[PDB]
Amino acid sequence: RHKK
Amino acid sequence: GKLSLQDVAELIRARACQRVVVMVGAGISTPSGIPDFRSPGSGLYSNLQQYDLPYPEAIFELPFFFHNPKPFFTLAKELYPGNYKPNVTHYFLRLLHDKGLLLRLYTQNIDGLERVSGIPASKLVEAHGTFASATCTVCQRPFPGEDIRADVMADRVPRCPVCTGVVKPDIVFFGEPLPQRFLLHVVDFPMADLLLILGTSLEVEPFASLTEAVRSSVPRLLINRDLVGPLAWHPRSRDVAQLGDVVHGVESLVELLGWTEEMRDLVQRET
Ligand SMILES: NC(=O)c1ccc[n+]([C@@H]2O[C@H](COP(=O)([O-])OP(=O)(O)OC[C@H]3O[C@@H](n4cnc5c(N)ncnc54)[C@H](O)[C@@H]3O)[C@@H](O)[C@H]2O)c1
Ligand SMILES: CCCCc1oc2ccccc2c1C(=O)c1cc(I)c(OCCN(CC)CC)c(I)c1
Ligand SMILES: *Nc1ccc2c(C)cc(=O)oc2c1
Ligand SMILES: [Mg+2]
Ligand SMILES: [Zn+2]
Repeated sequence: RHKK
Repeated sequence: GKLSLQDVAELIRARACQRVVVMVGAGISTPSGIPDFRSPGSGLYSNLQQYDLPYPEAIFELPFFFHNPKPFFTLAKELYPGNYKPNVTHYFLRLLHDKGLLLRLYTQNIDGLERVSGIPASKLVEAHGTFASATCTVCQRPFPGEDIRADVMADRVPRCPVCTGVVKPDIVFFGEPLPQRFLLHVVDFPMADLLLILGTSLEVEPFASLTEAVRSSVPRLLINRDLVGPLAWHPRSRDVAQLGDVVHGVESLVELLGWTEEMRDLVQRET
């Protein structure tokens, strides 16, 4: 989920 | 706000807040002299204009890297630990850790200077990556930064010794999923009894939202030019904003805690  | 800056000093002093989670941006690196690649005027924008860079985002764009990675390796070279000192704002943070107060240091930066201020690896969440470890962009083989530092400093584009892929540091590039260390936010944020936002503009997600994953009993502190982000849309009953220059706010805060001499000596020791 947590992308840049 | 009912709570001032001294109150936040006194709680720490009395040892009420003992597990401070800190959220740092580029605000703390400015006074170290870290030149903004974007800024049409900084020290690094002039050298990268000769290079093939349409927009500044290109350097941390993965596709664009494969056409021309030298502006990244020209950046990296300019950043590779040795060029720049840390300032007060890091040594303050390191002193939290020395005083057994820092739970975790979440950082946007890529300049490496938190570790330079002598914080351990474990206390950090280098959210946009690090110039410590490498990983081949074909075979994924991991390498020490030293390996691929020899190549950057010499004007060679590093290539995997086995598979010949271009070996890339573990900087996060636009699109890439954040380090597995980020997954710590899950445990640290609801396990925090002080939120301290040091010089970050809070535009981009996720990093901002994590301001709210703390508990509503918990004070949120912000040392920065201005009131930004989810403090500026959803403030709470225990928020404080040292609104002004980051360094001077850190200099006032230090003083209201009573870490003058220990800040004075630390910084003398480390430099
Ligand atoms: N130091 C670094 O390694 C570095 C530098 C620039 C950008 N980046 C990368 O680019 C992105 C930038 O995001 P960000 O929010 O961290 O930085 P940003 O540039 O988006 O925001 C920095 C904030 O700090 C404030 N600030 C800067 N100098 C200040 C000073 N002297 N006093 C008070 N406030 C000051 C600015 O007003 C701004 O609101 C991140 O992904 C980061 O990894 C890293
Ligand atoms: C105001 C900064 C000038 C560049 C710029 O202005 C815009 C206005 C609207 C839409 C895009 C821009 C824009 C950009 O091209 C731009 C700015 C940002 I901030 C942006 O997000 C990445 C910002 N940053 C990492 C946090 C990259 C250095 C991106 I993708 C594009
Ligand atoms: N992390 C990240 C990566 C890429 C982005 C693009 C391309 C646009 C944007 O607005 O935000 C991004 C954030
Ligand atoms: Mg090699
Ligand atoms: Zn390889």
